[PDB]
Amino acid sequence: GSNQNNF
Ligand SMILES: [Zn+2]
Repeated sequence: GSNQNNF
């Protein structure tokens, strides 16, 4: 899967 982190 692809991952995104929006800190
Ligand atoms: Zn993955």
